[PDB]
Amino acid sequence: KSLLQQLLTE
Amino acid sequence: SPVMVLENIEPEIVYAGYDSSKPDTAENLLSTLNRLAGKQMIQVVKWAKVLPGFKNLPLEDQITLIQYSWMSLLSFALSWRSYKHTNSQFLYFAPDLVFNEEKMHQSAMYELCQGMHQISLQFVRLQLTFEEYTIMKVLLLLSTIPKDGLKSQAAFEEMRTNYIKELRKMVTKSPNSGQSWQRFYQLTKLLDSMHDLVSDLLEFCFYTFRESHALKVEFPAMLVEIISDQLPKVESGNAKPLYFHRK
Ligand SMILES: Cc1noc(COc2cccc(F)c2F)c1-c1ccc(CNS(=O)(=O)C2(C)CC2)cc1
Repeated sequence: KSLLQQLLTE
Repeated sequence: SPVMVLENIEPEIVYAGYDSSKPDTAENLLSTLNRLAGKQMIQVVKWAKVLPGFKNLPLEDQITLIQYSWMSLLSFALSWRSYKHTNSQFLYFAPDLVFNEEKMHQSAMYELCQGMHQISLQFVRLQLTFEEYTIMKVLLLLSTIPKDGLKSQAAFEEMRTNYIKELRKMVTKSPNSGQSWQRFYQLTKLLDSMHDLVSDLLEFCFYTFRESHALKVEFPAMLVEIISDQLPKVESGNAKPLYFHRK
């Protein structure tokens, strides 16, 4: 999981 | 009211963490700017999540839009901070990092800095309101798509059209004769003029990223990820900038 993916889904 | 939501979700100001005791070289100023851009990008992602209509777009498209527009959002917010805090006399990156002529020179970015300063001088000329600014920033998040379109093109177009409708209703609050069409076209023109300045900032970005250690310029993790993905797509011509008024 990418940093952008992590922040958008958290 | 979507515009009132925009006003309340506008991210709080962040410090650059600038070390004035260190030599004012291009490598140290650029590294401070990169660190600041990293923090601001985390804020941009948290802002996009709570943006009305943004959650309707699939995850892949949300990522695509953030990655294509990041530079546009950061530079537009810089111009607003510059206009609000210094009446566009200086470039207000953060409260601890305000660029004057000396810093524009030391950063090896003088012509780029002057180009941004011109955009902020347009904010003074137009007397840009916060309401207009917040709508325009959403339009910048939605102004660059892949050449072959998004996964959910119709969902994107519906969101973009609705924020264009919001900007049009907002200009009626600032009339001349009582007309507002003039202001609306001055705003769409100012939006279009962001693509060319951002094309130049990205060219500088990509060069400094390809030669970062040789130039002693540091990049935070958020930027490494954004740039590694965006650099091949932009250089291959896979980005499609959306203009209100074709050149
Ligand atoms: C932070 C931040 N607050 O606004 C901006 C707007 O960008 C500008 C940066 C410098 C001069 C200007 F006139 C700008 F308009 C940034 C920002 C900082 C670093 C990076 C990545 N580094 S980079 O090499 O691409 C470079 C070309 C900006 C320094 C991207 C954005």
